[PDB]
Amino acid sequence: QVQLVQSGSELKKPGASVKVSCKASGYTFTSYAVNWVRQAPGQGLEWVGWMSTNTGDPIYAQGFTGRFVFSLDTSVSTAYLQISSLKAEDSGVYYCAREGLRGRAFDIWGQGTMVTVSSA
Amino acid sequence: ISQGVSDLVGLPNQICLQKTTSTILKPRLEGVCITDPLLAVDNGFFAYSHLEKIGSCTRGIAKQRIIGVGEVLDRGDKVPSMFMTNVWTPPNPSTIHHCSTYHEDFYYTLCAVSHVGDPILNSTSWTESLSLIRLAVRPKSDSGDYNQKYIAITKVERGKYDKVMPYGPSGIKQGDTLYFPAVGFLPRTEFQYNDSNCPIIHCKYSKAENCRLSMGVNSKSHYILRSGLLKYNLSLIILQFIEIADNRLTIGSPSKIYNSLGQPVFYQASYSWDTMIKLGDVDTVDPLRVQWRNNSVISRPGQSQCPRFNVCPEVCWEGTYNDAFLIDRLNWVSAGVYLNSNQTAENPVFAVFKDNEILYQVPLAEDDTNAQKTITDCFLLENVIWCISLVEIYDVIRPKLFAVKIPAQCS
Amino acid sequence: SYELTQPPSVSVSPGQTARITCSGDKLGDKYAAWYQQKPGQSPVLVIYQNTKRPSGIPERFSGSSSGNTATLTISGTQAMDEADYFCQAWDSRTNWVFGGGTKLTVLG
Amino acid sequence: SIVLEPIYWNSSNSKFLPGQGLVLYPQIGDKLDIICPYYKVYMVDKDQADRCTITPLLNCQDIKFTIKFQEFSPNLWGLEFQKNKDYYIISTSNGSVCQTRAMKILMKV
Ligand SMILES: *[C@@H]1O[C@H](CO)[C@@H](O[C@@H]2O[C@H](CO)[C@@H](O)[C@H](O)[C@H]2NC(C)=O)[C@H](O)[C@H]1NC(C)=O
Ligand SMILES: *[C@@H]1O[C@H](CO[C@@H]2O[C@@H](C)[C@@H](O)[C@@H](O)[C@@H]2O)[C@@H](O)[C@H](O)[C@H]1NC(C)=O
Ligand SMILES: *[C@@H]1O[C@H](CO)[C@@H](O)[C@H](O)[C@H]1NC(C)=O
Ligand SMILES: *[C@@H]1O[C@H](CO)[C@@H](O)[C@H](O)[C@H]1NC(C)=O
Ligand SMILES: *[C@@H]1O[C@H](CO)[C@@H](O)[C@H](O)[C@H]1NC(C)=O
Ligand SMILES: *[C@@H]1O[C@H](CO)[C@@H](O)[C@H](O)[C@H]1NC(C)=O
Repeated sequence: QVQLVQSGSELKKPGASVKVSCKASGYTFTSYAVNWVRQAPGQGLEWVGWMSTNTGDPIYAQGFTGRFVFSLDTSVSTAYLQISSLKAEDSGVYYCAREGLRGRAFDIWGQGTMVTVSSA
Repeated sequence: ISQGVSDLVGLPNQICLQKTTSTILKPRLEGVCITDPLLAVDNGFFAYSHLEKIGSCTRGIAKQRIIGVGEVLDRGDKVPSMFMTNVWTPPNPSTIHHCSTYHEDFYYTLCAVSHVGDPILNSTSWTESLSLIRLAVRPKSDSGDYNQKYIAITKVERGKYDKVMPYGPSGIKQGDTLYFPAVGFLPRTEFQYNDSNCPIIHCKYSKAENCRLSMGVNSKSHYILRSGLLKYNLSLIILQFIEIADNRLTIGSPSKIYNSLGQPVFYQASYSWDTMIKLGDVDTVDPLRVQWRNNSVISRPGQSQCPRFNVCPEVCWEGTYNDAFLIDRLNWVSAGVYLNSNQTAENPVFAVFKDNEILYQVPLAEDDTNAQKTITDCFLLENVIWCISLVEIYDVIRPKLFAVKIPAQCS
Repeated sequence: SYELTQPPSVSVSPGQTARITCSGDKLGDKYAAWYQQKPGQSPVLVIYQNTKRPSGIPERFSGSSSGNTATLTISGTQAMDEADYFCQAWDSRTNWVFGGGTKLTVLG
Repeated sequence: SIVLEPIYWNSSNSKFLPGQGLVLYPQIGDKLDIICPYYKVYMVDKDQADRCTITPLLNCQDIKFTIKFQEFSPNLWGLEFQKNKDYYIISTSNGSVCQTRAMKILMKV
């Protein structure tokens, strides 16, 4: 049993920030890197960025600004994604999935944390 | 439970990039000579060729030449191996010489028909003759032509060249199109090269003409040889010879165009003046341009006039095949074998290196061990970057292949 | 800037083989993967390496890639294949690109 | 099996016996070096060696020609050295000569 579990639903006002955890259970955090994907409500999968568990070097991400920030604590074996100044567009279900076979596929996915950018 | 061989792909994650002096790498394993071997690994389907000869290992009697394709599978104990299921031998060994590329369900191997002998040795004796031999990657009973084919092209669009021929072991498949490395026997009169391009500076014993005269087999040779890529549109048999551009202009030596990290990477043996290993990714393939790695560390053995570590323009025709792969892009770490001797083919070592540094090395054999042709291929097997190299270790002479695991920890 | 164009809607009666094709520039060499996610569930990998099937999966899925297209074929559509199918490939130059997802409508 | 004594390309060398050159008597699988201190040196067959009048093996600040008597060589021309055979390394270069000072090498391997 290998899975990436995150926190529950979060309701965040515009311009705020939310910390979405990504726990790892049943498998060694060191071996396989973690990958970030968000699903907009009613749209398809989109790859946010790739993070390295061992090196922890500057984690690669798809083309945009530096709003998203990646970090990890190997002692607790979790990956974090800081979203400073959340925008209404930056809403949906965010999953963390591991790069099980490098550039082949994502083996194990996350249950997702429905981050909601609600004005009211 | 069995890891699948795939093209080296994906982000590196763990990787070593800082120099380590420890021995962490591990090579993992009469009267007849075997030379001019061939190894080409793409997506788990390798090819092995050779030129079996009697007695003399440079001018001996060509006993047979064998071309076959097998599949790259795990040994059953997670160590990569090389397994073969298809073999094939031409009728007359002498004609077929200097022979591959992967396209789905097939494996095209462009060869040269040479009754006189090696076209480099006596070029006018050779008439332009090209034959492509394909072997089905998986044997199929009652196949017919699909299992084995023998096609000689009626024409080749050479251009300025009067004859071209396959010259490198392994090729690439930019989509449906096929590509085979090739050399061009362009006439010595037709070739043009500006002397100022040759960097006579930093060396006082050199002369401007050395870059041009080194290009040919000798200073009086009939034809300059330029390495290149020979294409074939598999869907449509017109072959148009694509040749390397003017940068780092050197002798056409055997060439391995290969795809690492989903991009073409080209190697060229240091037969001419630069004894230093020239390598790099290919910006464009249909027009040829390779960004040569600025590798100011590793070289090849050479004769007294261009020995190892030489950087001076001199007229020399000698060298050994010492190719390398690309373990990673951002670190540009390259895995290859280079012989440790100034003017002798002795002491090969598997080297994982960089532009201006070497990470770590391992002695393949003794310092006095003789080895000249060294082919190296790196494939990825379940998130760990591997490398398979075939080398003629000598004190029966036969190239043998051994695999090395690349360590991702600098510790 | 890499794209994996995939048709939006695919309609198929039960028992008929359904074909979904991903169009990408030079998809022959880029290894591909296929993900299905029924509504309100996390995506599950079904076909990768253009031929291989992950462990503990039904054998009715099969993939093939040639030229600028990779295709996943189902040997008859049951009641569980009613989902949105997603394909992806890894590109060195840009990123882990993802497809646009296809809608698989199955009658009954 | 060991690196033989290097033969300098200097006229002052006394190991070059007059009228017959210097006989080396190497063995298959041996290493040998020749150092230059204005000479061009070539390896030829019997008749040319007997006449010895006019790719070079040497072109002459430290120029050394290392030669190993095993077939695996960086010489792309594939010139080999077979056991029980014989080769003649000579130079026909004066200051700017084969018979003048017995500038001969007998490759009796
Ligand atoms: C190699 O062959 C392919 C097809 O066999 C050629 O691809 C064609 O390119 C033209 C260019 O406008 C398109 O209009 C066609 O639709 C393409 N055909 C296919 C089947 O996609 C390709 O051009 C050929 N190579 C060269 C260098 O011309
Ligand atoms: C190999 O040669 C090394 C020196 O390189 C030589 O001199 C420079 C100036 C260039 O001309 C280069 O082409 C020459 O090969 C030595 O430092 C080294 O010790 C030699 N190898 C061994 C085993 O002694
Ligand atoms: C050398 O050239 C001649 C013709 O000029 C040819 O007959 C002979 O076969 C050539 N030698 C070799 C080794 O091909
Ligand atoms: C060769 O390069 C030099 C260097 O500038 C240039 O002056 C000369 O015109 C060039 N020769 C030709 C024929 O282009
Ligand atoms: C090597 O250095 C030269 C010097 O300008 C440069 O033109 C070239 O781009 C460099 N090559 C690489 C691969 O960095
Ligand atoms: C050397 O020999 C050549 C023979 O062509 C002759 O022209 C030259 O004058 C000679 N030089 C000396 C110094 O003996």
